[PDB]
Amino acid sequence: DVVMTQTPLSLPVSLGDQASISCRSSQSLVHSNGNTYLHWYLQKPGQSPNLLIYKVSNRFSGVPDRFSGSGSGTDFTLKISRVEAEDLGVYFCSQSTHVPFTFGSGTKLEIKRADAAPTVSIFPPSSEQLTSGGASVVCFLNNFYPKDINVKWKIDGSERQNGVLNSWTDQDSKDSTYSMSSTLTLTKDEYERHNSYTCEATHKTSTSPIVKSFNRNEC
Amino acid sequence: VQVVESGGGLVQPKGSLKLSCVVSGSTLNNYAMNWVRQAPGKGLEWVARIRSKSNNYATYYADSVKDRFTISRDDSQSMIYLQMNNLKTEDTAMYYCVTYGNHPFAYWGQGTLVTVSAAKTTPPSVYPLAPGCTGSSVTLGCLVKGYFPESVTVTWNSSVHTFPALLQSGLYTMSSSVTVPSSTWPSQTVTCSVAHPASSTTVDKKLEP
Repeated sequence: DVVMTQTPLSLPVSLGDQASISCRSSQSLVHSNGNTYLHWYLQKPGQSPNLLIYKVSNRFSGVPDRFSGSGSGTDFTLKISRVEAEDLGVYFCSQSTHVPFTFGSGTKLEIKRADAAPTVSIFPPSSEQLTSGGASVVCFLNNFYPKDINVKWKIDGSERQNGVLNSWTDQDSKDSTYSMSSTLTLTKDEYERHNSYTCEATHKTSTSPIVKSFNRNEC
Repeated sequence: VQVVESGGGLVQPKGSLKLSCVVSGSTLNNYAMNWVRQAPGKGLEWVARIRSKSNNYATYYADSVKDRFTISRDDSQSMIYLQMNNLKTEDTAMYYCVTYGNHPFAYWGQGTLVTVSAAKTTPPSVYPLAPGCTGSSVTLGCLVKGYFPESVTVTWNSSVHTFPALLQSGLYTMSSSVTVPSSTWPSQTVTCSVAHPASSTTVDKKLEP
């Protein structure tokens, strides 16, 4: 198991800028036959991977000459000359020198934009869901940049981990933002045992968490 | 010239499955073939490699699939197989067979999807997300909950966010948001229409203040 470490894991770029991605390996990728079996793949959204570069620096048939690969032994770099929109996706380095063949974790190439604070909405259990014996409490965290964000749920002031499921969208087509959904799922019974429900977000854009809550007893 | 994978589908834990992959034209069958897989929302995992006849059809395996998967082939069929047995939920992935004319891992097909679940088709529960308990915009949503298999569509009747689905103990849950000016809700009708074709379901949910 040769570990393949990509850096960065996320690369914000402006269209037309140069971008570089590094790939490092646990041990040397030079084979006994003298060849170095390190490759670069691009996977675009919805699509299967495309081979960009094989054996460190050999561009695949039709791969634009703005893509180049460099490095040796353990230390490799993919460089994109001027990033076009067609270039956006996840970049994977791969090694086929040692069995089992391994892959890097991927580097998402994404659009650089200005930071934006999220627009946070909280929603109480619907009466429909309550009839059925359950109670989902939902927070939308919409149109923020950059993508990193954590949400905390608090019930009557204490943090809660059980019943929380999170969902992040990909970078938006138009405004290059990111959105997120968070659901706390309780039983009707547990919901009716507590009153104060809070989703509490923290994001680059303020040092103070964004708090949204409601009280059950008032709904 | 290229590759077509087939054989995928829905199978139960402990089940077994045989995947096939066919080369195109050209004029050579002296080459090594691989299966690489990709779990939903995850990275690439190499699974197995078989060499050509001249290299004694040697086979190597990812430790995740050893003594459970057999990669094989038939040159007269121009065909590569993946014998998958003792299937587990974490084997859920798109399966790709991957090769090279003379340029390693070059040609990838579209794949075949393998879903290892013990779940039964399940209609979604569809819940309105309305506030509250004051501003320029108002955000609404629908919570689409506990369905199988995947493929739901929320149509709001564009500032829409469609959150990709998450696996919740065997079942899928997704949510969709809409944002409209306040001058338009609740003063007039906003509804999310949810279709789940596999259970023949179409819920129209009007959002009430």
